[PDB]
Amino acid sequence: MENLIGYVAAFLTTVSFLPQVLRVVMTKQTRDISRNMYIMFFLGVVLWFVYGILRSDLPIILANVVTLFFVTIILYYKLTEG
Amino acid sequence: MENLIGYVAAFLTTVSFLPQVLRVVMTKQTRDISRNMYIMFFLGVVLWFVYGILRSDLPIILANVVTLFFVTIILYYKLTE
Ligand SMILES: CCCCCCCC/C=C/CCCCCCCC(=O)OC[C@H](O)CO
Ligand SMILES: CCCCCCCC/C=C/CCCCCCCC(=O)OC[C@H](O)CO
Ligand SMILES: CCCCCCCC/C=C/CCCCCCCC(=O)OC[C@H](O)CO
Ligand SMILES: CCCCCCCC/C=C/CCCCCCCC(=O)OC[C@H](O)CO
Repeated sequence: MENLIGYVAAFLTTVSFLPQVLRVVMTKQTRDISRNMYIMFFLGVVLWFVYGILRSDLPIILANVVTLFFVTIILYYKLTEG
Repeated sequence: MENLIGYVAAFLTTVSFLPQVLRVVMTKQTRDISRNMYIMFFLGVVLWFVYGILRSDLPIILANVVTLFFVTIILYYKLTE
């Protein structure tokens, strides 16, 4: 049950960026998105990923590796003339 | 060091929403922000909060209670456009 809530919470925050990734490319707008947010966020999951390794905490390990991918795509789009 | 990394990682992702909160209210624009994202993200941090309790994992407990506040503000603004 500990594990169930971890992987569902992990799924939730991770796949939450997908509607955001989609919105960016379909609407071609990043204007309202904060650069400072995703930048600050990008370093966080990296430190979260390391924390999870040192913690042997898998739901946060899995969550942060996939979230990094999602966040890097939104970050990329925002960084290029947005 | 685990804890050092726990609380900085916590600070980074949590305090990351503040630049977004400010941007929202100062520009008065939320068009590009995804509602499905923040709705989905909101349920997540709550579920992370319980997970953090069950883990006795303090940085993940603290991080998610503070983000919950931040995420609720961006969500309100997004919901009221
Ligand atoms: C006050 C007249 C300008 C004064 C000049 C000094 C800067 C003062 C703050 C303005 C934005 C500076 C950005 C740093 C503050 C973060 C809030 C933010 O929205 O940053 C936007 C960022 O580019 C995400 O896209
Ligand atoms: C790849 C697209 C080609 C075909 C398009 C037809 C189906 C798309 C439906 C429109 C959005 C409906 C919401 C469902 C999509 C979830 C992600 C999304 O961006 O929704 C925006 C939401 O209203 C704010 O967050
Ligand atoms: C210590 C426990 C913290 C846990 C967190 C509970 C999360 C559930 C709701 C969050 C309330 C957020 C309150 C935000 C207050 C400002 C809301 C705001 O955005 O006001 C906009 C204004 O009204 C536009 O006209
Ligand atoms: C820790 C416990 C502390 C408890 C204190 C927490 C206070 C948070 C209050 C906000 C709830 C109301 C927020 C509802 C968001 C806006 C809803 C609304 O305006 O609907 C817009 C509609 O969706 C347009 O289409």
